[PDB]
Amino acid sequence: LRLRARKECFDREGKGRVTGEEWLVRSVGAYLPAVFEEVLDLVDAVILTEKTALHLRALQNFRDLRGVLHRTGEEWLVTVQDTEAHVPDVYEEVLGVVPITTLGPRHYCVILDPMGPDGKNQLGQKRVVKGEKSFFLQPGERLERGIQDVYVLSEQQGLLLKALQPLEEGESEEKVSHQAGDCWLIRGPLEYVPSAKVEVVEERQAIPLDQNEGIYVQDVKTGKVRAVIGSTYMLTQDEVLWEKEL
Amino acid sequence: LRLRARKECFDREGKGRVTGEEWLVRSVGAYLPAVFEEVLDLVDAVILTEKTALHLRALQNFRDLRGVLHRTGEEWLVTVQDTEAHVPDVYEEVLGVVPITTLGPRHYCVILDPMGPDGKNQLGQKRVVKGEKSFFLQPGERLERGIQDVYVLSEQQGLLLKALQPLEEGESEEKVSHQAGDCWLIRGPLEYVPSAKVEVVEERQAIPLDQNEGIYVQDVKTGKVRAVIGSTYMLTQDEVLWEKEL
Repeated sequence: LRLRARKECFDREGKGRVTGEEWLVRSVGAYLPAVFEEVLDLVDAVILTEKTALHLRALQNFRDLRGVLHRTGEEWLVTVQDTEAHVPDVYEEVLGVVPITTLGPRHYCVILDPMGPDGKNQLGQKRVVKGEKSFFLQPGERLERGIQDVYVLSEQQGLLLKALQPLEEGESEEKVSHQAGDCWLIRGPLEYVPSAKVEVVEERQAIPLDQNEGIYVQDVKTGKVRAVIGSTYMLTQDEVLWEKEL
Repeated sequence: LRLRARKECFDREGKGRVTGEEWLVRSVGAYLPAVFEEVLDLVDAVILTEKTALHLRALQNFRDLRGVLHRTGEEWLVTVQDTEAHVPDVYEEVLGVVPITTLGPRHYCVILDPMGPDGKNQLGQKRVVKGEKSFFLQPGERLERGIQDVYVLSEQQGLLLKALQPLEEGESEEKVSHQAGDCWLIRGPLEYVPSAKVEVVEERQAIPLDQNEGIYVQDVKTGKVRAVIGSTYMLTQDEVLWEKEL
């Protein structure tokens, strides 16, 4: 039961009440407002299923039932482990329900400005997430595309990649470092996902071939044209189709 | 609660009050103005999230809650570490909210008149910034273009550069000094950003080549025309295309 103080006094809660102050009435059942107390409205607790969460933001300094202090302008998710149905405070301005972001085995998502250890958003950064993880988005965060599918690929399929961010001796599946802006193909009987640093460029496709058959190609790094033949052969990281001129 | 002195006296704050003086009332809750005090308006604290800041400027000499003195015409940002929501003073004229300038890994920005150690703006100068840094602009500062993207480039890509500011034995990636106004190409499997001194001129592009094929070129420094052939070859810092005349 939301209330207001029309005069300085003490409420049944026993809190000191300055004029114009507002406060909740936790008590269940029929309740009589005090002569200074003024009725406003009943405040329903927001439903909190495992699939749902409740974003909140402090209007000013205070403390929640769980004892966590809330400075002005702070924002926080409300998980089910806390309460099955939290009741918003007079200083807890709701921003809205946050649906859970589920992921499939073949799904992954890039979170813009991933939440730091500090609890402050990390501006100018992004963080990939995968592995059937299901999680509510932290405040101030958003997906770039909305749960990208994993690029599963076979030996006849291949994907070019480029290092937007220089130096990655680790993390890469080949465990090989790369200079910024260089390209390299990946291929094999496996699924793959782009890293936060590397970015996809183009998808090489199967190029069926038989004996006494092939295609002209060119090594752009040195201009080396040559006619590949025989067995099926996907283009490497730099080779490109070359055109004959009769 | 903003107020004014209609007569010389002392306020509840205990400050000496000359006629026409104005002052804040920090106290929360209901408050009765004094017979000399005159009601004006409630003054809300500006919201201060990590992404936001509040620019301010002194109208005259005074002191803030944090004890920092403010001479007339001085300007200062208000960060969240100070207060979650600062309340403007009668002498603190607001100039406006300042949004944070976030940067990506591939982003960088040039600040005109970068803030000095003195706290005064450095006229006629500029300062590059990069590395996913996120920062509010200092007063009197502005970007030249608005967060330029880093020039990532491969071995087949190259960018010409020119020394607008003479002598740079350090800072340059090659660690080589240059006379003012000279040009030199840069190339390799790496990202690159212009320095505050050096400026980009043109972007050399890949020039595919094979055996028994090439292009005429000319060395402008000495007029030396010659026909490069064979392997792929990007133009150097001075060579330019030369035209055959049958």
